[PDB]
Amino acid sequence: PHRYKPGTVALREIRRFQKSTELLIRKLPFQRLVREIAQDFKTDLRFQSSAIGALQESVEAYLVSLFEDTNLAAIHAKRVTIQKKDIKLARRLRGER
Amino acid sequence: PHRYKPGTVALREIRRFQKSTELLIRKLPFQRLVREIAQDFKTDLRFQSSAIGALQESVEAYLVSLFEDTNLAAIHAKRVTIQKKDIKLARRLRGER
Amino acid sequence: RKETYSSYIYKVLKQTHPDTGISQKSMSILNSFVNDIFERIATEASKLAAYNKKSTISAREIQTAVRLILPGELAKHAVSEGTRAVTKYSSST
Amino acid sequence: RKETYSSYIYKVLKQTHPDTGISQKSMSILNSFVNDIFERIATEASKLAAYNKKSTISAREIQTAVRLILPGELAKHAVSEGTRAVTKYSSST
Amino acid sequence: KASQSRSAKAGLTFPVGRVHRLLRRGNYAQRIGSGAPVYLTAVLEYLAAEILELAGNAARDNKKTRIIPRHLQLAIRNDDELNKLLGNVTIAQGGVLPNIHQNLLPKK
Amino acid sequence: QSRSAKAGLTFPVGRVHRLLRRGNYAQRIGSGAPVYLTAVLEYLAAEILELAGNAARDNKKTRIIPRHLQLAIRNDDELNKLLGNVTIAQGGVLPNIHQNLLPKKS
Amino acid sequence: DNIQGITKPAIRRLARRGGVKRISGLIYEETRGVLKVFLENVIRDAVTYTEHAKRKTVTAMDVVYALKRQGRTLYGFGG
Amino acid sequence: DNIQGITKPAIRRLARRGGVKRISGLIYEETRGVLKVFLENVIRDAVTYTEHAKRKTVTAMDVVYALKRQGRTLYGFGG
DNA sequence: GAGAATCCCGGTGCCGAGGCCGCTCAATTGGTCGTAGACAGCTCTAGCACCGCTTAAACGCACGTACGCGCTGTCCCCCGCGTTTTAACCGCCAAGGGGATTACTCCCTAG
DNA sequence: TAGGGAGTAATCCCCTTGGCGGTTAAAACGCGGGGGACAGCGCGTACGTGCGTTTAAGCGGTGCTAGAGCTGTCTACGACCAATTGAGCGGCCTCGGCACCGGGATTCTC
Repeated sequence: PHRYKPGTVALREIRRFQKSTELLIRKLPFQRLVREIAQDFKTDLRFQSSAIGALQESVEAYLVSLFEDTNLAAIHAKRVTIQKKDIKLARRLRGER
Repeated sequence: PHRYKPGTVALREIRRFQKSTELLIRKLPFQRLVREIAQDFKTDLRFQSSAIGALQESVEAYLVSLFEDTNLAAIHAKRVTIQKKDIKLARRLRGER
Repeated sequence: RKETYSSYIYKVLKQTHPDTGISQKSMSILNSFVNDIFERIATEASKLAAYNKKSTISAREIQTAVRLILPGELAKHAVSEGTRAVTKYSSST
Repeated sequence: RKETYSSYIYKVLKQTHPDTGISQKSMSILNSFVNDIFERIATEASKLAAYNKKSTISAREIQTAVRLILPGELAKHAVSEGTRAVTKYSSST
Repeated sequence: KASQSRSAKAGLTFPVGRVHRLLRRGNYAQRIGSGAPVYLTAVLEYLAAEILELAGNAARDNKKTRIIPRHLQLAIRNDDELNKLLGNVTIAQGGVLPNIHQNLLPKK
Repeated sequence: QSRSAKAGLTFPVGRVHRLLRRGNYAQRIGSGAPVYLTAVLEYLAAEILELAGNAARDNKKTRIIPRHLQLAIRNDDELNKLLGNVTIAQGGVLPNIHQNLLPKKS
Repeated sequence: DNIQGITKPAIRRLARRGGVKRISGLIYEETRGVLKVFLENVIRDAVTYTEHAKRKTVTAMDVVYALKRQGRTLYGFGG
Repeated sequence: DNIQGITKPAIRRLARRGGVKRISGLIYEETRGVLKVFLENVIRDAVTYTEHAKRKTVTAMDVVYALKRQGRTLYGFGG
């Protein structure tokens, strides 16, 4: 049959996800995560769905900004693949230690 | 015929200037610079003496804060020497554009 | 009772685009936006009026605040629109 | 005729260190640290009092404010110190 | 004897007296001048008009009659001064711009 | 009888009450709130003075210099987190040398 | 399985929204730790706002003020 | 010629404050490029502050007020 | 093994950091009144829990090819250093221009 | 309807803008040599690609009750006002901590 170059259908998937605006994290594991992390500070705590939504959009926006900064720091480092030392450099030069 | 290796006296004077805390910029050319950048907006400007020292402390602190980050960027770039892309990478990761 | 800027925002887009609908989410985005500029301008003006040892907030205080907060191009358009509106309001004679 | 805080911080210094002296630039630095954390804590108290629809500032909004603005060990230590002061004043009414 | 509001006296469609009410019981100063709510009303009206103009041609560029926050997000971040104003704010359901760095393309 | 002495604190509760009242933050202002604010200001001033005092006693001098204040403000992680957005005049920077920039071997 | 409740292609989805090309395998638990350390700072402020309000439920406004605290303010749910 | 007021050994003085063994010779013109902008951004928000006070001299109080507006509240000279 | 280059120990004005008294406003005490937070009490939205069908997404094993990384060889440009030379800085005198402040007015903003 | 807050203005005195001059750290400039960044080439494996195989997200539907939210009423905390006493600002006065200078011990570098 006919195949594709590794690194070409990746660009199609990148442009598909960047034209898209849909949410990329599943709702129920995220709600379990925020309830298990809110159990540490105060028990018997209920939640509202728009609060979970605001938390979710905040975290994916911060993750997208961090991933763009890591990509920029990695292509500064004469490479293509991102590694954890670029994550540490981006967090160190972003202020959050 | 005693010649030092390049960079040893650099590290030694680095140690003395880590001990030292005085101002490193000449005062009167800095006054000339702030007057010549201030005449563009309203002529016949008077200047207090303490404000120029506050400005000098501000630019020295901002130099130190940016220079530490570009040092970390150049260390991360597998080099001993800084360059222009280290500077705009530090300004990009700090968020100063 | 709850307050929104929905009708005023509505007529604002009706002068510029008559055949244009609006989303409720977009209306909430716009309401949060105008409220944020309002609280920023108000705290800048109150802080400046406290800094000049004055107990009155006037038009020149928010004039300096608009010069301070907004970038220069949108700043002089904003103060131009404000000056024509204020001089039109002050002609009650 | 400006007011300064020099006598109180000098008394605190001589309470903790009976030999160490201070300079005027250090005096201005710590006075500006005091006025800085004062305006930050009071601005947060005003904003939080506006959030809960109340016109009265008490110790409760400021203990919430020191819980959220300070790091942890300073927050619990300041809560303990201020609650001790509150019970000492209310006992000595 | 009956006369209309201050907004059409200033020729504005945003509420002047409501801005004055929010300024007076917003607890910013103990005395509020007369011309300040008119100036603030004009400034916020102009900013809303400019934002809705940008959302307008952003939505005509997608061939639609309604405003989605995709259009608001685009009209914010393709303009540089609104980029400088709204740098630290995140918009609800906005996404990102289509961008790719030059060396990451299949240059050959 | 002074309210600071009735609270056991050394800071002017009346001054901070006047500064809170005449500063346009709320219509009404409590009575124990300036006392409590006086207490937390006294505690923070005492902790900062204690750290600066130890930093002065380690460096053989008996006078507080802003370099000692910067040394006492940067060696504590909590105070670095609180005051990371400030700059001390003539304070200096902590001495640090990277191991890659350190030359030779062993 | 709560900390790793975020599945393996989800960090990939957030990565290609961030415009990366090649992803390493050791980033995933580190991004999980970064996520949990951001979430720890956010919801601590959120539940302090919650117990000040004499409530045991976290509704829509004390979270948007919580992200309004550190300069990461989000629009739309301010009412 | 007055724009050459900051001098190359003073840039070396700032460079040996940061702790770097080797400094390339084209950093010195880059360091001026990041300076004439940045202090400019306090001159945009100082003298207009001065212009609001009917004031034709800048002093020690309005400059630290401008830095507090920018985000670098500084200690030492009042305010 | 030698040599710059430091850390260390002792003598010197000094000048800027501790008392001190004079005293002038600002914190303290008391009283009165009008409302705002506290508490009780009430009506219904909405959040938690659970069952079940559908299925699209996710896990896992398999392999194949770039791409990260190890080594290398070379221009070459920063680096340490001697020599001019140029403006920075300290001591100082003199002006005058602009900030602080006192003081009465009246309008316009609070109610 | 009231009253007090900008506002105008004049006066004093303080600092700061120019102008000296000498001298002196200190920048500018040219020069030899040595590691560093430069491109280039090979070794292998880690990431992407794929189909089989779960699985547990999603819809959606229902059942129940905590708890948000609103209303009523109350009284005690706090704004406001007048008299007062003391304490913290300031001007002035006096001296020892620290920088500065000089000269010998001591540690890296070559």
